[PDB]
Amino acid sequence: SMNPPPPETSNPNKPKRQTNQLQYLLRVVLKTLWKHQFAWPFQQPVDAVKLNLPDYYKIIKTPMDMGTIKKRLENNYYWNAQECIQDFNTMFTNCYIYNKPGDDIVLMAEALEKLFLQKINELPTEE
Ligand SMILES: O=c1cc(N2CCOCC2)oc2c(-c3ccccc3)cccc12
Repeated sequence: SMNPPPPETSNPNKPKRQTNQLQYLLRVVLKTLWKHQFAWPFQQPVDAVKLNLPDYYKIIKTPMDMGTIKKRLENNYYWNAQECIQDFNTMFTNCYIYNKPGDDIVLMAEALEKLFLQKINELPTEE
């Protein structure tokens, strides 16, 4: 069994921009989610080999996790906040697609998403 390569986190051809919104996404949003008691499964890509989930990457074709998001924020991969917000949403929706309502991992994702949306409500206006 094999895992796919992780999502891209470095590309010198992709234009980059540091914005106050992206800085908030790293300093407030990512940091707040990372320390939550339910963050740990989401801090790195799903290792479907070690978890014995051989169909995972047959169902989830846009993998995303907060370890990748952290790297993208810390390595200035993004042009805008919407790209980063989309990554968080991809992570949550993957979990809801692959698993059943009320499953433990779904409850964990939902707790993180509730917190994420609360933080997004305070996203600062662009400079
Ligand atoms: O969608 C997912 C399904 C699961 N699975 C299926 C249910 O049993 C446990 C493994 O695991 C996930 C994990 C994870 C769970 C436990 C340990 C490490 C990572 C992290 C992110 C998403 C998923």
